[PDB]
Amino acid sequence: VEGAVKTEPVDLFHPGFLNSSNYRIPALFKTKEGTLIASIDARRHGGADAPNNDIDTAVRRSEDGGKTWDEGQIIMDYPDKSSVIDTTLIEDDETGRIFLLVTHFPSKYGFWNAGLGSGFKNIDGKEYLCLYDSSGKEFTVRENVVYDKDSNKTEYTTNALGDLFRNGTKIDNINSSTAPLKAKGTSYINLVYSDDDGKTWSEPQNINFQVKKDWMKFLGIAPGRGIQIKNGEHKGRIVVPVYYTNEKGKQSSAVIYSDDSGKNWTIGESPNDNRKLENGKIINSKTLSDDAPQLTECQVVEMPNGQLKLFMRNLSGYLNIATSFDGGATWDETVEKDTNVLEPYCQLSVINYSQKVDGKDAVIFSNPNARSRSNGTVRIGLINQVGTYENGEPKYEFDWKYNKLVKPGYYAYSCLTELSNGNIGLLYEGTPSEEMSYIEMNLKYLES
Ligand SMILES: CC(=O)N[C@H]1[C@H]([C@H](O)[C@H](O)COC(C)=O)O[C@@](O)(C(=O)O)C[C@@H]1O
Ligand code: NA
Ligand code: NA
Repeated sequence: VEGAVKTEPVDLFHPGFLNSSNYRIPALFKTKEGTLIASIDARRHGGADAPNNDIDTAVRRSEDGGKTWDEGQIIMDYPDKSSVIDTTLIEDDETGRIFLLVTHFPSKYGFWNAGLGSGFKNIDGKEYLCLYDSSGKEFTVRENVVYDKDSNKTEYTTNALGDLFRNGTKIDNINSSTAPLKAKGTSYINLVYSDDDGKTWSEPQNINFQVKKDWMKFLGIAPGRGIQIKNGEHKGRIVVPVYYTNEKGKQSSAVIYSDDSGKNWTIGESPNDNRKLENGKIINSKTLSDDAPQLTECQVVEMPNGQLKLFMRNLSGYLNIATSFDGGATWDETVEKDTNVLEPYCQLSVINYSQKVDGKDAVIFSNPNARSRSNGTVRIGLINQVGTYENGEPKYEFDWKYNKLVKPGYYAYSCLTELSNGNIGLLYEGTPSEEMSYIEMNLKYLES
């Protein structure tokens, strides 16, 4: 229709960009200053997930609303097939700090062979990263100084990137397949930040000790973006979606969150904790032993009164949605299935929209509208209150009033952002692992 805007797709990442053969897992965020930040997995040896790869994090910035992009940069690189995989972007608007979080594996590990727990150990009241030598002997890193199992200082020290130094000389890296001392083989949540709108980034912070429990096997970023809560008693809280597996390997969604500008983090309950399944059964993410109720990758959006809605990848064939009245710490016992929104077991994206649509508050949603990874569709969901819960909190439902096909053919992971002009930017997996595509869409297009 006249006035509609749907730009010709541009390959924001692609074979050869930054000398990476492959790319996957898009993330896209407009900062408060108005810059677009796009992060991606730079997969160096094919499209495969960890451990069968060597994956780095890359970033591109646009300062003119997505029309042109900078030459990019690798911001996280571990050696020897130690991977960083699945990034997520959020900003603290009060301090102007941008956060990027990612899952990290030592060489040879990934979601299915991850060992149990955080890989940290408590000594006299402080968590310390554990290291292991060839014979199984366990060490701790105390302010980057390696102590043996008798709290004897050794000759070894580390840095944030895991380099291992013997008397101040680098010999290896605790994440490699060859280091004399290796970190525990498991998932780690890593955090970097930018104070200059994304131009430069800090070294990775290993926050596993605050968010990974003893009984979790894998705990990883649910890729895409986070939020900072805008209304109510938890305003200012930074919410980052995650998901984890238990001993039996079953997956459950959650968010980690910080109320002190990213300094400390906690993990909330999963919507699977005390979940009431359809016919009344009560399960828990800790004990979950069946595949059916699994909740995995997810993204979160805020309702007008500050209530949280977690959109979750799952195994029912349809979108699943959890609700939290307490800023992400727990969820209502009922997980809703929207049979208006197919979910073929793939990552999805959902963001708040800043302006009313047809007089209603709205969200924007992206995913493959099929039983396969195809038929990529952006939707406008209008929020309606439909009564209240027993506890008197409002009950919110979505009306998927506008549904627009934007990518025929292959469509997998995606990430949305609202643009300074009020339009919608989208970075999506239009190929399985090569070209990653960026387009801009106005609501006139989406409503057509
Ligand atoms: C492997 C990983 O850390 N992330 C990958 C994730 C994951 O393997 C999938 O969610 C299943 O997780 C679990 C714990 O069973 O899913 C993808 O493999 C996919 O596109 O299906 C891409 C993504 O990078
Ligand atoms: Na690397
Ligand atoms: Na560390």
